[PDB]
Amino acid sequence: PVQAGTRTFIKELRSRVFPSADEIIIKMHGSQLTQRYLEKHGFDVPIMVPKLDDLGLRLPSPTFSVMDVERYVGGDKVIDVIDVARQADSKMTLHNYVKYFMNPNRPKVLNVISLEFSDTKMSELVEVPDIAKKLSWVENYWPDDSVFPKPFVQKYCLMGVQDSYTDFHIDFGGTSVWYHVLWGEKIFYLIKPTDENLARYESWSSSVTQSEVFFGDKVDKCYKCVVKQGHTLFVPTGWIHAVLTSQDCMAFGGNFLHNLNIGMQLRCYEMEKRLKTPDLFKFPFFEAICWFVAKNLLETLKELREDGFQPQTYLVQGVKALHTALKLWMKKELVSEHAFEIPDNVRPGHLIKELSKVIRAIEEEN
Ligand SMILES: O=C(O)CNC(=O)C(=O)O
Ligand code: NI
Ligand code: NI
Repeated sequence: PVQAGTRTFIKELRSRVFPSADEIIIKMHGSQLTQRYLEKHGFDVPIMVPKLDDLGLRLPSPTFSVMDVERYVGGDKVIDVIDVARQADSKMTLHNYVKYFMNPNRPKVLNVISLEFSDTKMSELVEVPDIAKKLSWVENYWPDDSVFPKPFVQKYCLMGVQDSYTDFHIDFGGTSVWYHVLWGEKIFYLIKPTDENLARYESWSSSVTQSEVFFGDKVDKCYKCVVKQGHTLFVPTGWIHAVLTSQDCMAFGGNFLHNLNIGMQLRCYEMEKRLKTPDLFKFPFFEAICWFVAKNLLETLKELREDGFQPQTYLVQGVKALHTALKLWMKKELVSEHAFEIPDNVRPGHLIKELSKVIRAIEEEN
């Protein structure tokens, strides 16, 4: 029984044979990565942007140390730290981690992956990729007057010691994510969200042997993507991945939902509920933003229909799927747990109806 995170587990991982991520990912320049481009070719595979040129991505120089983070964030903040060899969550002060990080004699491999600093002084030092901000649901549809607290999952600071490892998972709410390495190196292990892979993943996630079974072996292809310093990786909706901090590293990233793969996003959300995921508490109002998106997407469809235009295939697919989700959450036998998530400014039953006829119409007049 070789368990995840251990020294033995890392020896194998570091010497295994993985098809190169180069087989599925698209490398491009910051300027080519546009909303327009993605609406044409879609966002179905990871995108690597080697140079931060034209991304709109701004951040401290490659010399920003873990020490500078203690200053700008406040060594007092209690952050979640992972005990890699045990694959268990812990809690430390940002001050203690930095003490532990800069200490040559590291007794345990500890990793920090959830430090969201948008509500801190260091926030001013980072501007996220324009494409993320452009596609982001929170950026485009979150009201300035909701009772719900706006979700802040756009700026995370990642720090890890060599050999820290994160097992296979799907980001909360099936969010896409942008990831930039400041210094050091991270190695991603990517798995395509095919119907077969999702099934196995959920099964692997609910099996007791999960920690002793490398999920990479359970699928046809597990791609290795090395993210070196200065590079920016963009992972799309539903992608199953694991990460290995190959060397002391500091990176930045953020998650975001969008209209390109709503179906997949909803699928992942439903799965996270079936598994009871602790990460799904970062996007606690996923259902709320979904109601907001449904209202905007309805307006757009109304506009195209009343003028004789046909919506792009993906938009109809996404709305059709969003309709199914909303209708599900409204079921008498389930609404008791979804009711509070419905926005004050929306009429649930009516919105779902308008959605049904606008979709039916598109189905008929086509
Ligand atoms: O820790 C890492 O290197 C990568 N982490 C993640 O992808 C995550 O937390 O969702
Ligand atoms: Ni992740
Ligand atoms: Ni978003």
